[PDB]
Amino acid sequence: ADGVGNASGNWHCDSTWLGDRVITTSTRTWALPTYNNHLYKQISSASTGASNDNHYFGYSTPWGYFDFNRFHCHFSPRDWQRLINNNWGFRPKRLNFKLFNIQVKEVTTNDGVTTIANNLTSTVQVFSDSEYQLPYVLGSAHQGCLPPFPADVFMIPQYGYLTLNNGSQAVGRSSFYCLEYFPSQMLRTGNNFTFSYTFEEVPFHSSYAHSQSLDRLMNPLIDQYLYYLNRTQNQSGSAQNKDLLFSRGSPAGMSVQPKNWLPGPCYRQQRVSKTKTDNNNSNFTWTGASKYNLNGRESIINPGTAMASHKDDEDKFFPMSGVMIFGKESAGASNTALDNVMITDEEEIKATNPVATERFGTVAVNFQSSSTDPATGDVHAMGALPGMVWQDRDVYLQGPIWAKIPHTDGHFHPSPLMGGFGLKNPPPQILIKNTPVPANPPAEFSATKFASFITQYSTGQVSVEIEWELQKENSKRWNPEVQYTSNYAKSANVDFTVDNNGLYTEPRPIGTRYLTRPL
Amino acid sequence: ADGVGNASGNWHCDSTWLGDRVITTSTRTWALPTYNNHLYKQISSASTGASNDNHYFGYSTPWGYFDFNRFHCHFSPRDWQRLINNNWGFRPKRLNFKLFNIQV
Amino acid sequence: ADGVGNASGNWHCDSTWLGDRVITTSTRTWALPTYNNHLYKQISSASTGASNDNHYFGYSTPWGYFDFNRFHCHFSPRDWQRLINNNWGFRPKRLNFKLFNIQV
Amino acid sequence: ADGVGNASGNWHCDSTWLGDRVITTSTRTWALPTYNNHLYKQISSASTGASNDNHYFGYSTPWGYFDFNRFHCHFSPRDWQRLINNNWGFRPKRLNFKLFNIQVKEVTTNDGVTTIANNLTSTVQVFSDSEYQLPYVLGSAHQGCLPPFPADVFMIPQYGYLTLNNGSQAVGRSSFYCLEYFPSQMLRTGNNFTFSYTFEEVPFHSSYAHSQSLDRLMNPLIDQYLYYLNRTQNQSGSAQNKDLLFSRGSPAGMSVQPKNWLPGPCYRQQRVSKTKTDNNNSNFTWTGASKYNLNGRESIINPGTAMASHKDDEDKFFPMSGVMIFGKESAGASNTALDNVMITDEEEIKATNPVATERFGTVAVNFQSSSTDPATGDVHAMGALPGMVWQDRDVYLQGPIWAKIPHTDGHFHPSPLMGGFGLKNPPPQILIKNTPVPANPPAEFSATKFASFITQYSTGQVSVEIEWELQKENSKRWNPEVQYTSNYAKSANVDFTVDNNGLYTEPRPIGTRYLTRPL
Repeated sequence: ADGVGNASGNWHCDSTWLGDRVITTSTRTWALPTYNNHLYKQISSASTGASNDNHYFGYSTPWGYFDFNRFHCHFSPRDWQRLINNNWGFRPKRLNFKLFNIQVKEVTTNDGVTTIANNLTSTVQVFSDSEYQLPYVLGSAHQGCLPPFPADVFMIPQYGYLTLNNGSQAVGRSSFYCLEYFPSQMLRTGNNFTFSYTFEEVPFHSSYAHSQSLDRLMNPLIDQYLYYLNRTQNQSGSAQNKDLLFSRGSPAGMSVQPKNWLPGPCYRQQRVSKTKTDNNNSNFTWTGASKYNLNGRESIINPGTAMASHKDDEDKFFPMSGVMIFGKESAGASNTALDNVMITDEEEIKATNPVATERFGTVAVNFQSSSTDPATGDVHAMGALPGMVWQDRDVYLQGPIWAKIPHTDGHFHPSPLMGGFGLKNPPPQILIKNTPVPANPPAEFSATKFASFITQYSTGQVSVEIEWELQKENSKRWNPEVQYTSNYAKSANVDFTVDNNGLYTEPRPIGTRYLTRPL
Repeated sequence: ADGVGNASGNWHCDSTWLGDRVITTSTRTWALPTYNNHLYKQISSASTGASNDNHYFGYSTPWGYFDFNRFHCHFSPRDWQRLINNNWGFRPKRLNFKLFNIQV
Repeated sequence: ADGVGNASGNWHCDSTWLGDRVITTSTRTWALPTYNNHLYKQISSASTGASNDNHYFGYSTPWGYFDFNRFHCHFSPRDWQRLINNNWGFRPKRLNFKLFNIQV
Repeated sequence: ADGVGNASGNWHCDSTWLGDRVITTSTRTWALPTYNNHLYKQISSASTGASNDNHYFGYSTPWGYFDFNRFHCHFSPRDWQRLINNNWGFRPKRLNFKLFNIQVKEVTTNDGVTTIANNLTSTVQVFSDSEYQLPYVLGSAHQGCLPPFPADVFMIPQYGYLTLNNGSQAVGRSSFYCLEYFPSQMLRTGNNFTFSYTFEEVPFHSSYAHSQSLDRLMNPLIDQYLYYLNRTQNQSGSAQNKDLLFSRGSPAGMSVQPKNWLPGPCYRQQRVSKTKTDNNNSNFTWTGASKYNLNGRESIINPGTAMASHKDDEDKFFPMSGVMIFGKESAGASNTALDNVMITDEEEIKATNPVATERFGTVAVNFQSSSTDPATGDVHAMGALPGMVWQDRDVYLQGPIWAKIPHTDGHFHPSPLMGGFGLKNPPPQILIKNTPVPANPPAEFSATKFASFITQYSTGQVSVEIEWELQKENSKRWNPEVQYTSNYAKSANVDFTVDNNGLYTEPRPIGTRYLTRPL
């Protein structure tokens, strides 16, 4: 508790590298409006003309929420470079969150003159949902996270959620949540808020590419002792006669050579070229999409199973729904051109992972015999097989960090498909609201609910501190690695900087996979 | 006692079920007008044309009062469901009341 | 060990709800015939005209066996209601089995 | 635990008078059949042609139950005489119950030859319902109690109960109870059963009559200092003129004299003569009955409010539904003659209690004036008024002892209307059943329930021990009391004895009220 004239916190944006730990700290200044005029609202797809696939039922809330779940909320571009060039992995360890220097301001409008003044006795309400009792809205990759650039002031997003829906209607099993029915701390201008959080144990994200591929793991100099069936008919000179001929795995035959392992799972997606003229002329984004069917309602699979974006020298192709796509600062919200988006490239994992736009392989579909020819078929979707190995999708400086693992009877490899760390108990949602301040009530009692309030909003600073654990690179590789680097040549701007108007931009996505490891 | 810039209380709305006890807590925000221009007034049914059965004599007061005496002031609908489906009875035991974050 | 005239056990059918535990107890009366005239028998699908999908080979035994593996062996309908309306989950913990009051 | 050849208990029938306590002990021999072929059955008034007032829904049970709730189960006639001649009151204190010397017998029938043999390995099941979790069937005055005469062997009655009914149907709120879903002790022929019980604190039953009446409590020699309005018109000689004249209460005026107390509550019932020729010619037992209306279903009030059976020298009249009526041993079940029943007489309580067949009194029904005459009306039913005093109904040697007070939000003077001690926690129901013994099962498994059992039944001895507390008579009365006595004159039989065929009979009801007390 502080008075009116004492600051309740200090600005801390820093990055500290010690041993196998790096600690990031970021401070931003925020602004919180009143949402929904202090009301909870039933929201629905009703009377929107929505397709069956787009129906929803839910509620909008008066509350806002803090979202720091993206990597540029924490690492600067230089810091991200230090991470990805020097480290085979990393994971989050613990978390510290602070709200301070609260200012609540009332807004008065007379004629066209808006006047803003301090309201020193008003409060804001803050609580974290530590027991995960609310619908968890983080991890859907929503905008409204802390800005990448520390000098930018950001608006706090409005909290809302969805429940079970049949069309645009609800079901008796649908849940409604009042956030005023949790406890929350109330803060005047001298108060501050804090809590800490510990990440559970998670695997290090793999920041590296394999320097080998699954099908190349053999000694190139040595034969095997295993035999395979090489030929079902002998050549002779006269005519082809049925025969059974066997060869042992040799270096000339690496493709037919027996192996211990299989590539990872595959769900095939449509291939689309970054050159317009190569693609079919039609709108196939929905009709040609890889989709799943849930309760008679289709949803595009995206980004889907972790798969290589393209094979060698096909770089102009990308999976239609299968890659993370970031917008530039010049991108519009809908139907923006290719030059305004940044399409990530998952190419590093083609060592262990199927290419996203190709079949997993071929299977025998029949019994051959002297009468009937052997037939095969393509496998476009392949589930887990014993012996499969795969890499998870890479993360990105502007991509998400964690997702909440759904609470369910069963999981298979619960790594979030957009990338990052799947968490049973993720960092909790932090909810904030301006406390309603009634206007002058009438002189005689009325039992009707107050609709009349003093217009106000709030602003302050927020700090997030995350400790990260690093996995060091042990390699015996003789030759130099690939590194992320900035271009040394001259240019009009510097990457990851403001322009002459003050606009901070991010030139490109930066993944984590540069250093290499044997497979 | 707090200053101008310090909150004097926190929002608490909760329901805790422990053993044979349930504890309800509810927080609301209120607004208090000035009543009667700070005056006490004799009030009556006089000159109302009231029937004999409706006559009254009394006073209106400048004061307001807090009334929490209804069950939905305390139990949410879900909480009320937990009570009535699982229990043969219940009674109130103790009470705690707080006013805070005053703004005039 | 008891004599001819002493009961070797008491009837216990009950359900006890304590905290996060519920303990079910069920007592039934059973009858055991002699099976197969005390013989083991090779049994097979042979000479049954069975389809290939229905073939089998095995043995029938003179023995009987106790099977309590169903939920109504334990929970009454009311008890099942208490479970499913109030609880997000449940699992079995430990088991106790008794045979008594044998009459041949 | 005993073997086959050892008795598990001894015969105890005794009465011990010590100080202010009397302890009764009674042993009887019982026989328990198999009921319902080991089945629970839904029972209903459906297809009985029942009137709406007689509909019911319920269940019959395989179990039997022990009922000792009558006074002759405990007191001999001589013991009852000692109680009622010497004591102003008494109440039950504690209870001891024992089952022992169990014999289970199997019955085999071939041709017309029934053969009975011991089954030494069979059991009976016994439990008391201590937590009152079953519908409490005691206290409805059912037959099947221990016989009055210790040498009589009695059959155990079958347990059954009713639940909510709409007509002959049930309601989703109706309860079904399986008695096998309680724990119970299983008893072979060497086993025995016991438990003890403590009565709660209850008032002494009042065994006495008042030697005064409410309206006679004044000093007959002395005037009052209070005045009453004696006359509203003066006599003069010429004509009656309006006047207000006041007199003070005197001994000549005891009826108009101010008093502190009122007689007890009244619900009037129809008067019927023990001489046929006096009564109206019609069947008025239902149409002229005092009845209550519960859920659109009528029930005769009986015996109803405690009231005097008749006034002075009207002894030939009795309340139609308002007295306890016992049958003689020669009585049939339905439409038996007056000579086969014994009608109790509640006459002793006319000191404080209204006569059952008369109005409670008169009330002013209007405003009198010079124009309109004062009018009154009769009060045939009067609820509790402040200042009322009353006596409860008397008990009887062959009448009931206790009833269970219904578990409800409210009560008014919860004394059972048939007489005796109202108990929140009465002596528990004691339930007994022969354990089913399957016959030979088939040689191949069937999942169908066994319908085939060895026919058997059981027999044994039961002991009940009750300690009673006595309230001694303190009277200063000079002249001799009324006492219960046997007639000294010769006769063909002795009262309360067996006849030459061995049939024990009870010549008459014996109440408790002989000694007197001032009011």
